[PDB]
Amino acid sequence: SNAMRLPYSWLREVVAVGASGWDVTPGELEQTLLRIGHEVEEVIPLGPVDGPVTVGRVARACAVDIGDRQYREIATNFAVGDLVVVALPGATLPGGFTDGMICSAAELNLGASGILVLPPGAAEPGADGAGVLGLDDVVFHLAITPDRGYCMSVRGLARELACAYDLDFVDPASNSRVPPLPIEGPAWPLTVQPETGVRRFALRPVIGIDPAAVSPWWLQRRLLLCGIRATCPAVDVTNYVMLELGHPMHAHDRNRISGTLGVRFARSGETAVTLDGIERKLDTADVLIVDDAATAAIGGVMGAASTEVRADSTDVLLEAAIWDPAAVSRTQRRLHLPSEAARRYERTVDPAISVAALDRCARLLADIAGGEVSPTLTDWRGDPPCDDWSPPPIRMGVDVPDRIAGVAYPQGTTARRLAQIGAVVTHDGDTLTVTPPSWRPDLRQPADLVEEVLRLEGLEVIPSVLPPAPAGRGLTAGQQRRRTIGRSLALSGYVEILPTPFLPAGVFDLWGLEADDSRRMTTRVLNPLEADRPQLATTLLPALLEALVRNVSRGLVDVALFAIAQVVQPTEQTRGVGLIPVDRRPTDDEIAMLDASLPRQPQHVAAVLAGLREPRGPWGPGRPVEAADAFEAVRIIARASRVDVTLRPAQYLPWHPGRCAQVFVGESSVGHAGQLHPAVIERSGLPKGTCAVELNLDAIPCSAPLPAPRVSPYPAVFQDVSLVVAADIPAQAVADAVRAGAGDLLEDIALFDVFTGPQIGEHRKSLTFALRFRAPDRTLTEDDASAARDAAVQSAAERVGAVLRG
Amino acid sequence: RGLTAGQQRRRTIGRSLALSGYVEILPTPFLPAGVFDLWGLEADDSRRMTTRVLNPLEADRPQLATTLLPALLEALVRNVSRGLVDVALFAIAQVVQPTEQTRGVGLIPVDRRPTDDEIAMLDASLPRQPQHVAAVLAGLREPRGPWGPGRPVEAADAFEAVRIIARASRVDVTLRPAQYLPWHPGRCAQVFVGESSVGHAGQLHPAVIERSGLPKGTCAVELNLDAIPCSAPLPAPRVSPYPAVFQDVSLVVAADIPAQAVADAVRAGAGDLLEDIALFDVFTGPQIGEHRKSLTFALRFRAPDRTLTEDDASAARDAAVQSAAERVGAVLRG
Amino acid sequence: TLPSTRVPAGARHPIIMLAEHVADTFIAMGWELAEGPEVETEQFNFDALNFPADHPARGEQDTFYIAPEDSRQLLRTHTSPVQIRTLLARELPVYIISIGRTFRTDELDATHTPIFHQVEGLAVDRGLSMAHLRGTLDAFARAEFGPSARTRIRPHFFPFTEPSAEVDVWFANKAWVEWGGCGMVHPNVLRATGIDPDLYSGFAFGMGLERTLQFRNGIPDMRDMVEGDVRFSLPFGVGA
Amino acid sequence: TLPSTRVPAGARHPIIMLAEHVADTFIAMGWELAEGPEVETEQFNFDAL
RNA sequence: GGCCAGGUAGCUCAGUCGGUAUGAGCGUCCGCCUGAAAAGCGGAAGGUCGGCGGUUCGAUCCCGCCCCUGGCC
Ligand SMILES: O=C1NC(=O)[C@@]2(CCN(Cc3ccccc3)C2)N1
Ligand SMILES: [Mg+2]
Ligand code: NA
Ligand code: NA
Repeated sequence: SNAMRLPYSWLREVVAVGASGWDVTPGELEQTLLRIGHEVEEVIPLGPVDGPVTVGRVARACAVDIGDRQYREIATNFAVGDLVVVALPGATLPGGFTDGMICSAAELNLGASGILVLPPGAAEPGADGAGVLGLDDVVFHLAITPDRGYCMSVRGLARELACAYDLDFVDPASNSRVPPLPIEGPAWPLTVQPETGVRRFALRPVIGIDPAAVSPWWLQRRLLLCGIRATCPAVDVTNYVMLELGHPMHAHDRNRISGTLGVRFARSGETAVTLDGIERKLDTADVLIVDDAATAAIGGVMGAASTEVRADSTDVLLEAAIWDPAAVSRTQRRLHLPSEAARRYERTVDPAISVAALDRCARLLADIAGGEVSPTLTDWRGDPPCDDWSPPPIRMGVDVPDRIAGVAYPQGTTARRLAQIGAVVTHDGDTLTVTPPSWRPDLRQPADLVEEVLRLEGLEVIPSVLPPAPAGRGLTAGQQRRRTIGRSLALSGYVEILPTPFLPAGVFDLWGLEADDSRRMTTRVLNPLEADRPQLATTLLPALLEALVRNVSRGLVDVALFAIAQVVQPTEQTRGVGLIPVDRRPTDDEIAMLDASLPRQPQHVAAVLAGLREPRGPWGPGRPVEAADAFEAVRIIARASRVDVTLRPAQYLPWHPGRCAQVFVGESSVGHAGQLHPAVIERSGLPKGTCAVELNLDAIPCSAPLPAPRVSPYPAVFQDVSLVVAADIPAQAVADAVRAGAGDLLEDIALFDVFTGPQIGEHRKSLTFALRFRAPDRTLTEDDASAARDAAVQSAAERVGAVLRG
Repeated sequence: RGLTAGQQRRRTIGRSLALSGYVEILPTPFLPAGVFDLWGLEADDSRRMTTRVLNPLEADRPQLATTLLPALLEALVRNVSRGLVDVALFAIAQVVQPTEQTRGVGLIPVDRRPTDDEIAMLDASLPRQPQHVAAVLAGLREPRGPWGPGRPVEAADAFEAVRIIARASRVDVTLRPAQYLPWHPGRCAQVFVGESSVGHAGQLHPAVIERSGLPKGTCAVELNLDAIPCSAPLPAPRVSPYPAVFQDVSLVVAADIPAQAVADAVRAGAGDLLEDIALFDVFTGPQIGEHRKSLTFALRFRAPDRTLTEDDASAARDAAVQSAAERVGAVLRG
Repeated sequence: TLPSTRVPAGARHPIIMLAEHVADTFIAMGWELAEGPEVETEQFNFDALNFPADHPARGEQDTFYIAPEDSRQLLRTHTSPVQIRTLLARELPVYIISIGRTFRTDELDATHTPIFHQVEGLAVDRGLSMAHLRGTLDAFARAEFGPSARTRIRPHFFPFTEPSAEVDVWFANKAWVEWGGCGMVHPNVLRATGIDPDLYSGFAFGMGLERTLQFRNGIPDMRDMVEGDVRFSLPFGVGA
Repeated sequence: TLPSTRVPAGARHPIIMLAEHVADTFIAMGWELAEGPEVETEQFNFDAL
């Protein structure tokens, strides 16, 4: 999780150390955080309450001392003697909740079972509840981006505010703010395997704490406002320092540690019982903390119950470690443990504050629990020991942020901002050498430095300068064609939909396809939203037919839908390629290898029709959808593509075998059209007579014809010819044969009669075409047009076996 | 910034008419000789107030076009006279409609920039030149084939050309009966966008057809695109998941009542529950009465948040029936 | 006044029309369009875009992966790999727009959809700055939200951009509305495509079409945009 | 293969299509399209030129 | 990962811990009616009650698992 919660009082406190009297409106602070790159999710205040809300002491009803000896009476949490907060009769708790009532952290709008129990000495019985609880405070819920793991604490966010407001900042992790505890010897024997990714491991024990002691109210309150429930002073300080400095801390029971501590990779099948009392199956790529007996903690995730601080621990060994971010993120996501420590370790933690944050816990623990800080310390800092945790320096021009932003910043802006975020900046002519601080591993390239200068100066100063328009070529031929196809279909009565690539469950089984059908060879999705729809679409019809059913099932029974989208047609099993190094450009052989591993994804156009094709009106009763309407959709797409198509009968499911046409462009098959099979319509719940079209736009070649027609000024000759052919002879084949024979005099040919009957014969039909002959340079005689007609008749007899009607 | 809204609309109108069966031509600005005398226009007709060219190629054609119809009809005659009898033509061009006599402006010194007032003076001295769209139809509107003998051109085809231009312009138009030459007075509609007149459509006057040598039943349409405001609608449909109710209402009105006026009265009375209304019957049988007609509309009621009962839809139908009785004098059939 | 429309006109989808209008806006500014496969390799969808090895978006939680496991093949979580293919195939300078189908793990409700369309821009040339990005975003906003449209950028983070920013739009037809993201092309992305970061800079941006169409027109239920109901598409007119 | 196009498709004029192709060519390079009156004053047709 | 609460006709939803869901509203069909319609009146069609199994002479209703939704986390 990228969530970070802290109250305004704690954030203002750290900022006010360097800038005394600094205080801004929470609305203004939200605009400042949102302006420097921190997304604010919510700005929730506390409470509020008024009137009878005070703190009392208990003496399961019991007398509650509301103050000044005015005892009033009113679940398993508190006992006798614990200071509690009560909304005295006539309550006004958020929002409008009106004997007495012992309030809780949730009823008062302050935290998360039982009632609220203030620690002994937090407030005299009778003090103002709103003043003790600090209800005037405001909690900020921030969503920290993964590149700013240093902002997972008050230290980082207070530093960001000091940068935005140009303030003097006092690092709460410095040795002037955290006095270095003495180092008089080792704290505990420690062994570490250097191949596990640990950068630093620090240990310091605390001796003789009071088990019955509890954390003060200011410490417990800041934990609840940050989303962490208080437990005991030993654990409360470990979570409090994590929220303050960003270095997560974990407390162990010093007396419950047997032998030498050891950071080591886990083993297969090894299970460690964490602090929550749950068995966790571990992997060989996990980091652990073990001793001579069991496992003490999981590296950077959560401690184990073997060394868990109980409610009676007196000797505590505090841990300050720096784990590998990749190993922590890989481990916490496997067993689902988004703990506060794992979320910060995966975003990297400042390795230079390990001892500083360690000494922060010891002094804070011994103060509130009455312990004695041991002057021993074991600080393993790698092999060889690392004493400088600074990242490599970065070089960039002094005006690079000015060029990237397009703003002429005042001189010294880049150097001031980079030093403001904690980087060492040296000058060498016009080149800056920038060494980022140890808490900024994200700064690695000049672009990272540019972001820091631009976000701190504010992106509002960047002007709006439209770049010069390059000499573009515009829409390609295929892009223009898809528009024309969409326009032509929409103007013909079709409604476009957005098809879904996930096929319905067993759609091809409903279509009755064979087992070896190429459309069944789909691409499966590993994690689909519906477990019964993992296969990707090899055809746009199921998505269209699904939308057709949706419209019909809702009262729209006369539908004509179309869609233009790609399909997913794999040619082999799902095969991936190896990782190509990102530090260079992949060669053309590796690029072609990447394309070959991907399934064929051609762009298809498809359409479905059902109900009335033409609606009824004052002209007539309308016309139901028939297969010819699907064939006309082919012609509409063809005219939009400026190509000639031919239709031939074909048997291709889910289309009706006697009402299906295969569309060809020249000699290449581009798709099918016609009416769907009645069995497919019945099993799929489709309306009767449903027709469908689907074409492959990639198979249709882009054409750019340049016609040069010559309008003849001479009169035309009109003639009609009737030809008798077999029933299975397509009318287009007769028209093509007549055209091929008539010659250049034939200006136009149109079919206008299809006649069957006993005068013609069984399984035969008569076709009458209207012919228009015209010469380009003369007036024709009737014999001249009849000669071209007789040649067309002879050409029809030789190609389709036509007989002149007698 | 690319194409303006007007340039973008001119493309869409051309595409829609071409895909609907019309053939684009380039209209000549020079009017034919005495074409307005063939149309029978009055002496004070605004279309006669033309701009004349001093040195035309043809001395009998000096006037510039105040309307696109004469050039379309001349191109219509050329196609029909050469064996192309079933033709639908359209054109998108400007006209020249002066508001005064030809008045010129003196020579402005070109050694400087003309002031904004001098630029406005040069524009006021020029005749008004708005963009017009027009079309003409003759012969068969739908050709013959294996489906049947086709359908000859009628006035409704010209009315549909208006709705094609309207849908391409994304504007709502209304058609009203009008007497405007050269159209047939009983088959002529005036097109309105809201309350502004933008043109006319229908079948041409039979006398104008005879005097001009046009095919019988010739239809025409002309619209002023400048009088049509460029619209950029932003719809926000709310698809209701609840079922609809289907009912039909048969109303008897006088023959002169337009069918759209009845539909507008039914919608005004039905309310928000009315999702769709469509006319599908115009009956003029003897049991209806002389000069009276019966209109039957298909109604589709649907609520956005509940499932209606038959009484709920009937209550909206009855309220629609009363609205028609009050606005167009409709009587419920029975 | 009798009805004469014997063939009632249909309608192109509003998302397609919005995509076409977005395309024409950038074509008018010298840009071009490019297409890419929806089933994309992990090399072009994550690796070439400076996504770390253990990035949470590379898991089975947010990205539709292709079976079997560890196949390095997935449905694209953005049209950015289309720009990577353009940066590898075309010569500099490059001013291209990618409008394609995008796939995310979010369920389909009134304000989210797993299958949405987004527009992503990519400009790489000598001397491109954030000011050139903001100027392009403003011209994009004015063409889609009116002359009074203005954009605002707030610093953010994206793996393939540095510095990164989110874009908010202001339109006087409803305040600031979250529109999309942008930023300068990360030098790692340029090195992954054989381009010198010291000689060529560049910016990028990305907005969702269903998101853009939702708050602009005020469409309440976004499920009506993808379910293909005729009652949703028809009011938007026939199309261009 | 029977004829099914009951609405005979028309055609935009080639000159109009060429002008549209020419316009898109320059708009793709950043240019814009302007219009003017065919009946023009002699000041703008000759004197200003 | 927790008990729960939900998936039921074309659409929107009620209802039963075992033999009939005498399911509702709207949608579909027939008759009277109309030139043809609708309404009205009078008749009907249509669900394998979330899937695979378990018990039972018999399961929408009880055991188990899962598919997908909210809830509260
Ligand atoms: O949720 C989301 N939908 C989206 O399109 C994004 C917004 C834009 N982002 C892509 C991008 C980020 C930076 C530069 C260029 C493109 C993704 N996020
Ligand atoms: Mg950065
Ligand atoms: Na047929
Ligand atoms: Na034969």
